[PDB]
Order: sequence, then C-alpha cells, then structure tokens
Amino acid sequence: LVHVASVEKGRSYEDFQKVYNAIALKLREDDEYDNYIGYGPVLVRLAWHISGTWDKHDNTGGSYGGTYRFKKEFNDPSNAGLQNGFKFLEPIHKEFPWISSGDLFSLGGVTAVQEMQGPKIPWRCGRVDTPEDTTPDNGRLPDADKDAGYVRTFFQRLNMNDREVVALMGAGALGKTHLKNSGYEGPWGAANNVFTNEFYLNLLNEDWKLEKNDANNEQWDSKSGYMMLPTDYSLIQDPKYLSIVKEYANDQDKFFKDFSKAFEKLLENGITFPKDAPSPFIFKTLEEQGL
Ligand code: HEM
Repeated sequence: LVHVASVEKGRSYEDFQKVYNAIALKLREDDEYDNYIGYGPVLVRLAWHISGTWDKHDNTGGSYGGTYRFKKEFNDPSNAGLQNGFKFLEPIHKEFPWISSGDLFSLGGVTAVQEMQGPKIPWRCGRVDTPEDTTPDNGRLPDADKDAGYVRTFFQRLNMNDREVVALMGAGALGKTHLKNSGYEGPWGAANNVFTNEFYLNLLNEDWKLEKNDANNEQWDSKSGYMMLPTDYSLIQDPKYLSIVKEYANDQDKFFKDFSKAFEKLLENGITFPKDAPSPFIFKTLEEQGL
C-alpha cells in the first residue's frame, strides 16, 4: 500500500489553528473529567492508539485512514476507555466537518501535549479517510504484562529504536490506569496532567514493590501511592534502556527534544508526503494567542 498525503481542499495553517483553538478551549472547559485530571491524557492515549496499529512490513494500519471510527477498531479490547476521548472530539468534528478523522484524532494528541505544558510538536495535515475494509484487525496494540525484550521487539514493527521507545514511553506520567478499562489501577506520578520528566525520576527514585491487584494482574506499587506496569518496569531491567532513562531524569530538555521528534514520527508513519506539500505546522498555544 502507498498512502499519499492529500491536504483538505482549500485549507491553510489558519484553518488548522482554529481546530486547535477549539480543542484547547474545550480542554480548559471540561477540567472536571476523571477527578479533575481533565481530557488531556485520554487524548494523547487516543492519538498513540490510532497510530500504533501500523505495520511497517505491508503499510497496513497507522493514523492515515481514521479507521478508529469503525466498529471493529472502536470495540478493540485494547482501546477500552478511549470512547470518552472520541465523544469529546465529536462536537469539534461537527463544527469543522472538512477535517479528516486521522487529522482530528492526531491533532487532539498534539493539542493536549502543548496545552499540558509539553514540547511543541510539528504537525502535518493530509490523512485521508479510508473504507471500513481497511480497518486493522484487533491485537496489534501491546500487552502490559511483559518484559523489555517484548517492548524492543514490539516497537521495531513501528520502527522505533531504543531512544524513541524510552522518550515516547515518558508520556505515561500522564493520566492514570483504570481497573474497569485495563485490569490495572493507579497513577504513574503526582503531576498527572502537566508534561514533565517525572516518569523517569519515579522509576529511578522510588521503592517499587511487585504486588497483584484486584483484577489478578501484577503491578509495581511504590510507598507514595504510584504504580508502574511490568512493561514500564522493564526499562530499568534493560541496560540500554536504563542509561536513556537516566539521561532524561537528569535533563528534561533532552527529554522534550526527543519526545517531540519521536511523537511526530509515530503520527506520520505510513504516510507519503509529496514535496509540493505544506511544511509541518507549529501551532500556537491559547496562551501564546492571548485566548
Ligand atoms: C508497551 C507500551 C505501553 C503499554 C503496555 C501501555 C498500556 C497502558 C495501559 C494499560 C493504560 C491504562 C488504561 C486504562 O485503564 O484506562 C495506559 C494508559 C495511558 N497510556 Fe499507555 N501503554 C504503553 C505505551 C504508551 C505510549 C507510547 C503512550 C503515549 C505516547 C502512552 C500513553 C498513555 C496515556 C496518556 C495513558 C493515560 C490514559 C488515561 O488517563 O485514561 N502509552 N497505557
């Protein structure tokens, strides 16, 4: 498969900044969601999940086709809980009906990160909606109960190397796990809706204890009340990952620089961009516009 990027006919940078401004003003408004965590975390989880189905071998899956809108992917067990992110965005799609789904789902992700004080992420437009028969089968998103060998191997299918995997994984400082959605329960840290390098400092500085939970899944619990999944804990079990974890616990700006570069790569995998295409857009924040 080749998927070439097609810009929504007639639209420019100013059209997209209005969709951003709309998502961002609704984030500020619906701040009570999940015990005042807000929707920022579920929206970067939805953008990684629509992108994380990509297969580098045959170019199936990925953000391009906006196929999460279809039943098979929408009802994937690994996507449980993302329906709240979908319903949040649905009014914004009625307001700006010209934007494609893959462009809206991925721009929700970019807007959430910049509005939770994270790095600026360059974004590109052009994903085109594709038919129901292009919806990837379930079972391509990753399990939680596994080790660093499983992680290295899983992320090579999206051709992410070790540094890109540790940088991308830091976006778990955000939000919390929910027993009813995943069989796991608890937050990764204190600042769960501001973007910081806290995931790396917690993994190196806490006294983690392996325990089972009420769903019979294991997880690492610390004294502080935080939790990590087995796959997260793995990053300090592997020596290549552990050095990169140390670097980011000591330099939040190297963390932000590399997260940025990797998160745009994850959102553009599987998409061919012509060079008549617009350069990547750097959207301003509400604060930068005075809104
Ligand atoms: C091997 C990798 C990963 C596994 C096993 C994994 C698994 C999970 C699980 C079990 C949850 C909680 C679901 C719930 O109960 O609601 C979760 C939440 C989340 N994930 Fe991941 N994750 C992985 C990678 C990533 C990556 C790469 C990102 C982002 C770039 C990410 C971002 C998030 C966010 C923001 C949440 C919070 C969701 C919320 O608050 O509702 N995850 N993840």
